[PDB]
Amino acid sequence: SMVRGRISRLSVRDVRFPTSLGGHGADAMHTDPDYSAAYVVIETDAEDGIKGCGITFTLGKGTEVVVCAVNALAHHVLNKDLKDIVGDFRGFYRQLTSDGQLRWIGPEKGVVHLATAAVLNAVWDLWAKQEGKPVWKLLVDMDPRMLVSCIDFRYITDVLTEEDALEILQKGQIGKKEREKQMLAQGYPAYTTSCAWLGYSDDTLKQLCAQALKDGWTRFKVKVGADLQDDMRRCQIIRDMIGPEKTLMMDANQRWDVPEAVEWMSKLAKFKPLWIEEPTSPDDILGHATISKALVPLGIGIATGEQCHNRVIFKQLLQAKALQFLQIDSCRLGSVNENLSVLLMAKKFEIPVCPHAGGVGLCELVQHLIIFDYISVSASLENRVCEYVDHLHEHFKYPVMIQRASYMPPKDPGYSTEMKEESVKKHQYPDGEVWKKLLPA
Amino acid sequence: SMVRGRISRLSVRDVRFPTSLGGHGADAMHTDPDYSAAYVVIETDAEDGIKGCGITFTLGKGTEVVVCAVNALAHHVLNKDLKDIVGDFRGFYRQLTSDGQLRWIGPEKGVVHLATAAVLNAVWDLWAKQEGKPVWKLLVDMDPRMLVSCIDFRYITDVLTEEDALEILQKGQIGKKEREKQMLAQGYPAYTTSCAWLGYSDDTLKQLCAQALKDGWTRFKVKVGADLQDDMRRCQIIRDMIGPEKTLMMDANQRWDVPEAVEWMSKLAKFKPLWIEEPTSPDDILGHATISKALVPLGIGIATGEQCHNRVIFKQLLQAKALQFLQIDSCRLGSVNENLSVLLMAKKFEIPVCPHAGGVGLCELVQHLIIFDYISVSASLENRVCEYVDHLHEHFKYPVMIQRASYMPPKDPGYSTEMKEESVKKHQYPDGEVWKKLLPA
Ligand SMILES: [Mg+2]
Ligand SMILES: [Mg+2]
Ligand SMILES: [Mg+2]
Ligand SMILES: [Mg+2]
Repeated sequence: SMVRGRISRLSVRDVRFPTSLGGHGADAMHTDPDYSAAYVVIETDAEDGIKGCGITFTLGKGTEVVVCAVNALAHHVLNKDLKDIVGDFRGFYRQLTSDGQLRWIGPEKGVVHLATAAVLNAVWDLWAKQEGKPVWKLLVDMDPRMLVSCIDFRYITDVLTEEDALEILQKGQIGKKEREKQMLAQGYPAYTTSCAWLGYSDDTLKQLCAQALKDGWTRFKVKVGADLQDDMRRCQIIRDMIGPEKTLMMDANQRWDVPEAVEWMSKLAKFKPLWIEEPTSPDDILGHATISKALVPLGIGIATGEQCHNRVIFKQLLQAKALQFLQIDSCRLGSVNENLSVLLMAKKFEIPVCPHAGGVGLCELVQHLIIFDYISVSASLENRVCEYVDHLHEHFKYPVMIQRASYMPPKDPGYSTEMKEESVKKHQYPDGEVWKKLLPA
Repeated sequence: SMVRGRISRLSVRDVRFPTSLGGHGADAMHTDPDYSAAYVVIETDAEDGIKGCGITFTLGKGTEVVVCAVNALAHHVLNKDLKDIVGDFRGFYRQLTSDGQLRWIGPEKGVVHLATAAVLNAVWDLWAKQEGKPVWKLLVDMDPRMLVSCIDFRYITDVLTEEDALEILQKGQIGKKEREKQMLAQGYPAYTTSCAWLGYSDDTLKQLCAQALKDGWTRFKVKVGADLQDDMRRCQIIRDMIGPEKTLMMDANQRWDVPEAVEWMSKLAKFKPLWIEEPTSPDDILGHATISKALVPLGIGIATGEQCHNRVIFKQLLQAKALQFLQIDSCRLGSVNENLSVLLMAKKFEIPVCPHAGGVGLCELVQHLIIFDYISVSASLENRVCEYVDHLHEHFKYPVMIQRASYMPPKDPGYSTEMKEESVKKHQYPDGEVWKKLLPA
């Protein structure tokens, strides 16, 4: 190991992009988001210029609450040797997520968990950079006992023990060189959400579809759930542009009650969607299973997970057979540590993982987790695909590289969390240039 | 209606009590809590001197994060006519809990929901005071159609429609005068948690038991789950002091994994506990059902709910038959509005409600909800009891009145949320007298 240094400084800033003024990103539930992030930077006393950068994604308002919670957690990482953190990553994870007082404001959900993901993302970035490897490669090269030492198994040993996790990782060693070669040569298959958004005229939507088809996209998501006639109008346009052999996914962003989701989907089934994403509340495990049993006979699978708050919810979704596609999120769960536990549970249950992405930097982070999944955990692309959105990559130092609608594996050390300091400063809320122009004093 | 005024001001303060230095309040999970609250005060332009006071309870660190989230929600209540809020309480509830951007930092869980409960508590206090009635009486006297108009049924219409809620409330009209007379004459039955805490010597625990027995207590809770031998030592002392005919409840505060909870409880079953509270994660619905099926044959019921984040979790706990006793919390759920939806679901499923209380002012608030439950919803005391803890009532203007281990119904207008301004100022964190002495600058 090349790990060194004591964590000496932490900064956290409220960064907001005015995407609600751009006209893209509206869904049936979040009709006016301003893609934002709590951006964390940690420094060591190593004098090597290597910094750990971390993010968590928000929709604008509430980013200041996340920043507050990052400040509440900061004393746990400050003045700690990085060797001591990475040497007992499970222990450090438990101190952040089960703090005897702070856990009351979660536990492991909402603001406090988003803040925990931002801090832990900065530590994974720092560790991967000191090791001179992208996070996906750090994970791929990790000894299975070392990897399981980073994971907290509390509340999931009833479906996945440490021993079960080791067995999946040992099996994942077989053909790992061939799978890493495959990833470097062709990338991780993606779908586009760039034609999905609510509010587009017919002409606008036809233009976005034509451009995506021309650019090589063959898998498409569409937002639904506010207005059935509008959903039929937009699904008709997309399905006519893309043809019957191309993949169409629908996303209701939690709009419906359980019987309502079945009824609405019975009317949209003519568009032959591969899946219906978030048909109801992200907490309703039994609800997702009820909708899944009703719709799998129509040939429609259920997808959920982007707002699923922790591994206990994912465990029950797998236990209840509530979903056909499990959608991890790099910044909703407890960073790499908790995402690893969910990848391992999904393989244990033989359920495909289709990551959520988009927002501010979710593509940049989550691509590492799913490349690692392919090489070392599931060893398959069957029924698996990574979301992609064409937003805000110009603000990242290491933006995602898409080739033939595929994620090319990041080459640089780190978790691709690092933002351009000029971008951070212009978009800092409330005093950055952009917000002084949009909300003048 | 006597409702008037435009909400003109809102204040929120971080109030913390140093209960970790007192030696009481430790459990197996939260070993050093400082009972605290985000204290909200709203004023109107009515010039009647009536203010709405609200709280949400925390364990100390993280109260400043809740205060931040109250500030994020404040613009929704400021400059609003109280008539417009109480006239469409469902609509106002949806704007606070499904704000198109703020809901991303929950939704309806963690910090953002605790903050929502604090704001909504201040509005219920204000409304009940302008009507010159304690909240329990405001609810009892409310027309059933008016009461259901205060409740958001999203994600629960599959188990409880508006029509189903109306049917339960219409039935609850029968014998309501007789039940209100019963409440005023004898109060709501309570149990004490004052002998429950971890860290007590044998002598100390025997002294607390003897004093509680002398004071008339006959129902006792005990904390368990950190150390089996310590649990056997303390359960033996309590069971020997109180005898076999008195009620003993155990509370593991989420310590265990599912198989571990069954094994640990098989060893404590000799103490004949009525229930085991929070045996595992407050999110694990399927887990609570697994433990319930294993333990109900030993004569031990499962209780949970104090950290259950919203009505969707309670709905699934009822659907899965995961619990024998449902524990509502006045400040974890979305204030009176969401607690009403959970009381109505528990009656629909014929499951007894045993409120959680203690902390800072939870006794003062939750007593209104359970008195209302008895008079207008469940119409029974069978298998039902309210928690009581002897902490911090001297800091409330309207402290709970206990007579013969029973909650005597509050007589004064409001939700009993109002704190003594001298108490708030001395305990304000970080600049109140107490915190300047404990954490000098
Ligand atoms: Mg989605
Ligand atoms: Mg894969
Ligand atoms: Mg409890
Ligand atoms: Mg009752």
